[PDB]
Amino acid sequence: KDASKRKDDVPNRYDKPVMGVKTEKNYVVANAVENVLALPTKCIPTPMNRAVDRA
Amino acid sequence: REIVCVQAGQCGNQIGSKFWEVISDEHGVDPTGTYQGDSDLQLERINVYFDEATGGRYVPRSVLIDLEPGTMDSVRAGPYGQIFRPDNFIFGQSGAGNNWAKGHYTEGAELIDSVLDVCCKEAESCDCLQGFQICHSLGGGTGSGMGTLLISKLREQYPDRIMMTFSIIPSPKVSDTVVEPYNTTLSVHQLVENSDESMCIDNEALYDICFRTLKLTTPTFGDLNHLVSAVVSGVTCCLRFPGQLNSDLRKLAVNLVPFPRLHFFMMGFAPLTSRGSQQYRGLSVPELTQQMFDAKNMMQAADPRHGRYLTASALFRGRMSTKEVDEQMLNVQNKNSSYFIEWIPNNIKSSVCDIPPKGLKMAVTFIGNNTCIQEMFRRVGEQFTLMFRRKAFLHWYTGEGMDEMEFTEAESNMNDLVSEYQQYQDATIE
Amino acid sequence: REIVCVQAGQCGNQIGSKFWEVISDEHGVDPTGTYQGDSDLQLERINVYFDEATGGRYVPRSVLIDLEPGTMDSVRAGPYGQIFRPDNFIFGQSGAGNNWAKGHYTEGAELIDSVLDVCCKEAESCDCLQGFQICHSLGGGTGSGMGTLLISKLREQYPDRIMMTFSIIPSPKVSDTVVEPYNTTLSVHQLVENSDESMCIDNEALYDICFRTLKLTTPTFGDLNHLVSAVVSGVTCCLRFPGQLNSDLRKLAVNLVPFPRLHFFMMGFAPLTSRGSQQYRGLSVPELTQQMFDAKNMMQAADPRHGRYLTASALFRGRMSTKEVDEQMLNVQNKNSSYFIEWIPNNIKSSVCDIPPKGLKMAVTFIGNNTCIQEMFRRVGEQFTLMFRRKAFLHWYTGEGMDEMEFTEAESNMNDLVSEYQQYQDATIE
Amino acid sequence: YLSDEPITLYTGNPETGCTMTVHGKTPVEPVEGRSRFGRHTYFTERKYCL
Amino acid sequence: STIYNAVDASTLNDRCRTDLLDTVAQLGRHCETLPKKAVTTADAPLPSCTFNTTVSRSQKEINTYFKDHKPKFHGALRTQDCFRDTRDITQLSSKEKDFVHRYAEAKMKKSIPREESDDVAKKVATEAYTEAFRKFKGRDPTEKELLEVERLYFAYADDGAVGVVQKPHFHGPHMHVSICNRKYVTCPNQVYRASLPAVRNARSRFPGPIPVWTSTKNLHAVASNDTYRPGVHNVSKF
Amino acid sequence: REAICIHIGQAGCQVGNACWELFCLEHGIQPDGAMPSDKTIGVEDDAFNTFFSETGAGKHVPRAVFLDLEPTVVDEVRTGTYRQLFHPEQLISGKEDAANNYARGHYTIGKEIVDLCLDRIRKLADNCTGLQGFLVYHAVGGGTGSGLGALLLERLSVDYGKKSKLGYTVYPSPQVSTAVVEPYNSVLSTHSLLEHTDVAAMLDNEAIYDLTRRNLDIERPTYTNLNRLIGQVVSSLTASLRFDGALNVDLTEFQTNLVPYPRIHFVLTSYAPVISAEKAYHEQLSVSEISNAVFEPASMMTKCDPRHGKYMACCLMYRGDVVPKDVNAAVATIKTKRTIQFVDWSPTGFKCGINYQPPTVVPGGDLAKVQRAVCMIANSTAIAEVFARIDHKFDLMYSKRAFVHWYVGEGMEEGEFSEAREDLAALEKDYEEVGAESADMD
Amino acid sequence: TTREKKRLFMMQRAERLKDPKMRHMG
Ligand SMILES: Nc1nc2c(ncn2[C@@H]2O[C@H](COP(=O)(O)OP(=O)(O)OP(=O)(O)O)[C@@H](O)[C@H]2O)c(=O)[nH]1
Ligand SMILES: Nc1nc2c(ncn2[C@@H]2O[C@H](COP(=O)(O)OP(=O)(O)O)[C@@H](O)[C@H]2O)c(=O)[nH]1
Ligand SMILES: Nc1nc2c(ncn2[C@@H]2O[C@H](COP(=O)(O)OP(=O)(O)O)[C@@H](O)[C@H]2O)c(=O)[nH]1
Ligand SMILES: [Mg+2]
Repeated sequence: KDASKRKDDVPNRYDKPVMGVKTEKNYVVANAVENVLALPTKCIPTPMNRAVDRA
Repeated sequence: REIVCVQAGQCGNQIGSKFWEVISDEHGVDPTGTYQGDSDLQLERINVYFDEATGGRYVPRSVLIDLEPGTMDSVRAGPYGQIFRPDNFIFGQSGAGNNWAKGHYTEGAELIDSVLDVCCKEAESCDCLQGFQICHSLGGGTGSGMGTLLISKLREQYPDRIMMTFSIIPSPKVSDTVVEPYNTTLSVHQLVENSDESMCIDNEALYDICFRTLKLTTPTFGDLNHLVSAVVSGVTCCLRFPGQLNSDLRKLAVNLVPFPRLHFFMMGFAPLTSRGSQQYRGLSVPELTQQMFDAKNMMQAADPRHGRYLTASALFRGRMSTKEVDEQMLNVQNKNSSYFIEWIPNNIKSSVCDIPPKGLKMAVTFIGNNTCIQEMFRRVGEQFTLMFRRKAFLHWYTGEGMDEMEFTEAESNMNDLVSEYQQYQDATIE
Repeated sequence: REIVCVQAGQCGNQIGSKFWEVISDEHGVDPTGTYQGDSDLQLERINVYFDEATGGRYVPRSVLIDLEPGTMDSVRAGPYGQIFRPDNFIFGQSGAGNNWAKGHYTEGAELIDSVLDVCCKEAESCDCLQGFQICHSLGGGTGSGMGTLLISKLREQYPDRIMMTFSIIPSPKVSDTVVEPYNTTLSVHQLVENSDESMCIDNEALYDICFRTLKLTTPTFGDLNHLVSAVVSGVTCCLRFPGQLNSDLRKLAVNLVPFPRLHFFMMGFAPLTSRGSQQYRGLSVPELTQQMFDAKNMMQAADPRHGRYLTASALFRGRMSTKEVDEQMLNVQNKNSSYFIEWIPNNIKSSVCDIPPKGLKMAVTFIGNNTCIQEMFRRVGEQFTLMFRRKAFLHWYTGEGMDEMEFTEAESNMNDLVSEYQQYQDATIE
Repeated sequence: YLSDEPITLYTGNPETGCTMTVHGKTPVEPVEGRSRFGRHTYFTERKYCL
Repeated sequence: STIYNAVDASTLNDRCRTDLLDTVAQLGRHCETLPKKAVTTADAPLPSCTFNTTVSRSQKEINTYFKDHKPKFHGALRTQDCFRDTRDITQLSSKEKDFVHRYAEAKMKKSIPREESDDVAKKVATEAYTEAFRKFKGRDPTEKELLEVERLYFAYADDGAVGVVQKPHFHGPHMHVSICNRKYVTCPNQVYRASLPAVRNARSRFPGPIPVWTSTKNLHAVASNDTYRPGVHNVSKF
Repeated sequence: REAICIHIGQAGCQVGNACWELFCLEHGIQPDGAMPSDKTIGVEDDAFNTFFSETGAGKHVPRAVFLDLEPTVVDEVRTGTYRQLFHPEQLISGKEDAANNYARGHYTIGKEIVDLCLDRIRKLADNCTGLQGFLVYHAVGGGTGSGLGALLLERLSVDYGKKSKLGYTVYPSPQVSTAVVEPYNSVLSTHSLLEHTDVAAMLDNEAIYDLTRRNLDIERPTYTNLNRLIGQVVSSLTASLRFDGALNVDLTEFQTNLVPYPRIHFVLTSYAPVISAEKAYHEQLSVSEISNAVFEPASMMTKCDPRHGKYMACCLMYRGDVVPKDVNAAVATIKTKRTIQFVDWSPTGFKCGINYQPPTVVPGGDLAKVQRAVCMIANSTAIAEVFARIDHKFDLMYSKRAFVHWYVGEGMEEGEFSEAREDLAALEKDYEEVGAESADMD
Repeated sequence: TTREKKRLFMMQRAERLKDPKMRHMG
């Protein structure tokens, strides 16, 4: 006699997942503050150290 | 300044085939690969899209990827298919099954190393590399999963270059597949973090362009892919021909994106008119300017009348006066002040290029950054919430291995993108 | 500066046959032995591989050894077989039985004196002798046992010359024999003490070269032996033709080996491409260098990406600028800096020779000293430990006379070699 | 009626010669009695290779 | 022939012979010191018919050295950060923790207080954020607006100021393109510690169209796509 | 790129004769297995590969096994016209039938024959390189079809694992009947079909008789007509693998788009241009008209009315002269109708496919020749009503243990009746619950 | 002569195996 269970049972109509998650924030103020605190960066090569500066 | 192209999925490979036909025509390259052009202006920038193979031949710098080889035999069988390098075709054995998780996790990780090897082979050959250009649909399976995977890997390896995507998104009216909302939501979550600039196209907008403007009796997917190939080849024209006011993809990004998440744009191409009408209207800058802002000529379902323009760009091709361009953009800016975001004093950038596409006296391509794009994402989220509340087809994705929390992540990220656009729409000077 | 070659066993005899075909072609020697070449540059170094017999003919300085004459009748039946000196074929009357102890102690000592007599007769005839070159498999029976016996005797008799070996070792995936781990372990134990420089080849890596790169429809052992013959004939090219920056086997050894036990190297040859694809990509120094470091073009299953390069050498053949060679090798050293051992400031030696291999305008051969070779030895040692713990087949070896202590010594020596490679493979921030 | 090929958009008009060019086609066997829409996969699957 | 015989029979002077022999001995000792794999030994309870024989088979038988130099250069560029040192890559990021908290709050349908931590980096970042907010707007930030500290990445400037990295770079090697192309293993835009990512073996599959891969349990067994995928789990650091 | 067909019992072998007749005539393989080809390497096709393999002598042989417990039908195949097409090992026959007992087939007799069938299927699966499913044809009303079909599906499910198994099943008609013990065999069969099948298509002979009387003009139809219609449906579904097209559909796309939950896998099937030659003269056959035809309940091949339920998914396969814009206009018009209803959790209810090869015409056939056709497979809650009529007949007979002594004597516990009847009750409740609109907080 | 026969056999074998279908199932 086969007694295997291959397929899971269907969900109930009331079973619902957690959904509709929203974060609350003022994007204008947050973006302005992030732009104020930003650190500068450069894509040029870093200045090379001379051979004489060895300890 | 070289561009590398990536073509993914059936839609991407077909649009790519039409794009390389348009580019080969504009530079006078025979389908055997031999140069047969008639002016040095064609030859002097051929390097931008083609590499030179031995004894005259040119090969196009493009990578073709797909999960089932059915399309690859079709593109090799096409009229220009021979030009493509055989080693540049990458394919699997089993299909994507229209499933994002399968395309991203099981067959994606199997092929991704070979596509990155080909992309690195193409990138490291350039003397100076400009951004990548990718065409794919978001509703499919291998297009969405492997396109976003490859975009993530290329964004890790080349963060200082430009990342450009052309993307097809499912119509709310004519879907070919039931599980479109899941694939679209996960893909937009990946794109909003990874991309620098993204263009979105609705097939419904291309059908409305063909039927109302071109009055085609029996349009086919080849016509839609021809319109897309036309705009794609138009955006790069100032990179590869002389002009009175040069422009560049980086200059477009700097003028169009105010904040890094607001990088989704609308598209249009102006000189479109039916063969019966063509005898009745000569080309001129006022005609192009009136058509470029007409919503009939825009390639998305969202309409500008429900939003506001943050920024816009116009690239003109042809022998024409700069005074008419400047005065047209001034007149539209002064006369239409309600459609422009008020805390930016001038929203339109113009550019002029001397060389038009063959057989046309003049052309313009229009790129627009408008908040009405939020309406498309909200609509996709509605169809997702209808399907997700009831776990309608979730067992396929969970069987591949996804935790339900990924779906809540994608919903939260799309909702935050819609919220950010809505907040900047209703901002004020105070 | 004369080289003496030794080919042992069936694999060695077959590779030798293909090598002597390639060398006879490059110097224009007819299969009758008559010179039919078309430039004096061919004659001025013909002595390096051929001795001159009277009335024009040339005969090759090679010794053929095997335990069963089947292969010798096959090589005599081959297209160039007639060139070989009849007295140089030494053979017994019964096979090795795939047993290392049989090949080394019982039937080996009966014939070895006649082989040493022929090798001494050949060596003392040279006006100045360069190193020996030996081809054999480590997984076989007569190849492993008699090859290592002869290597030990020649190293005792000529300790000031160079000893170079090319060796094929059994795949864990594509094996022809069950007792391969014992023969491999004992042979590696003999080589690490006896050899000056050893190259290792996996048949699996050559099959992947043929199938992925060359797209051969029905590969045969002749193709595998051509790839090996190509690299072996390429390493000696600077010894026998003019060039802008000469190089030599001893100069390679001095630049490649930092410490005497770390003398196992990987090999590659760059211009490999299928007859259909060759029309789409021209050869160039950036392309050869990129393929040259690509692991797809390396002839072992271990991957360089799991280790770091201590040293590497590139030998270029062809008419080319020195600036492109220097700047390309600098660019590869700078771009992959994490894979190069940091306590050596520059890891690559370059060399340039004017005369390319026949049919190619330019070519490069690559020799690499990389710590990822430890993975191959670890895999062989693992299979040995599974078999040795259970005394799986030892009675054959013990019946020939071997002490088990020999097996424990060989295992300990290989384990110490793996440890020495493993310390240098990984970084140490401290 | 059992052997004639139906006139299609994808087969074109036989008595005028016009034929629209569309995606999704493959090379065609020239043998008599075979359909032109049979799949072709020699480029991507070299059959009986090893 | 052993190394001792060759050295004793050579033409070198005595001092060079002593130097060479000492070098060989030191290399041997350092090899002995290394971590290793234990030599295999036969099992004790091994069954019979392994020590037995057969009449025909019986008839067949015949019966310190590596000193460390770490030179330092005056005025070398700074290549480390406290914020970079505090973070780790194997654990959840701060944004992931924020999402987990928001997910729990949404599931339980009520607000849940956040845990309080005594990390000095959090305090420094909050002070810098409050100063920036007070400069931009006259008000002090509220508790709700102070949640922005978790979503951002912070770092020190060269002069000691506290800032935010807008666009972090990959912690592995990457490209900065200029008039020339260059590879940087480490760059100030990186957030986590520099590391070399693992890669998959190139020769994992069989040399052919058949679906055979190498096994994940050992180095010699093979596997196929039956009930599991062996091609996705072949990634390893070494 | 290939599919293997398993034919069980009388209905399954007779439907197999019609299927292989159609696939041979459509590809062009002659009755002796020969097919001329091109003499130059590289100019050749592969569409036959899905169903045929060629021998080194150039004979073609099909990827099928024929299984029966009585010899007569297989001996009829052995002596008919296609004698040389099939390999003789593929035609497997036992000595005696399962006598309408599911218990005799499952426990006593199929247990002897099942290992030869598994050995043949293994020999077929070893001669493949991209197998993507099994097609099974059987009737659940008879003893060997129910018992051996269940036992073989269980063994296949253990041996092959994830590989898909798609079944075409002739279920007992709601008032036309052929044997008294049909309810017991169908009830015991449905438990195995529930656990061991990925998609199950249900057929009733009474519907195909009604369809052949109403649409075709046949006064005295026979099983060959029904079998030719089934063969046309299978040819339409597998055409997407064999010929060029605008929108291809792999068999995994069917399962992904049509099955919402792993137990909800029973589907309805219909075919559009079933029309007589006389009607072809007076009827236009546009895309929208045949799309409207596929939704009429008079077009269905199972006796159920979909207006008593809600659709969850529809898959529409178009072959022939169709343009995607016309398919979109048709689907939008169907979506507009108020007599067609979808569950509110399935807003995007359709999957489309477009293939260029038009349907083939069979020499003795009764369908007209047409330039285009559409075929639909759809999942709907109305199927729960189909099981209830069999369960009522089971309750009527089981209240007095009318025939149970045969089953208990042949080796089965009486408990198996109650278990199966409770499983069908739970499947009916699952289809009622999944189809309920929306929900509430309390 | 043995060499002539061996060469002839090898040449005919190479001629036979050139077709992949014949190599597979001739
Ligand atoms: N459509 C159709 N139905 C058929 C055909 N042959 C039999 N049936 C039906 O299937 C049921 C009988 O099942 P059978 O196939 O005869 O049973 P079996 O597989 O032979 O089982 P055993 O009698 O034990 O050998 C009845 O409802 C028949 O009407 C056929 O060729 N076509
Ligand atoms: N515009 C356009 N859309 C296409 C084309 N091919 C397919 N599509 C659309 O893309 C979607 C199917 O996605 P597809 O490319 O098959 O996904 P994939 O299977 O992952 O490659 C559907 O909405 C099709 O209508 C094409 O050539 N052009
Ligand atoms: N590349 C190559 N490998 C060979 C050749 N002949 C044999 N082999 C391989 O070498 C191993 C057998 O070793 P073999 O040469 O027979 O050992 P021997 O009996 O001592 O000569 C197997 O892995 C064979 O596949 C050959 O001509 N070329
Ligand atoms: Mg019967």
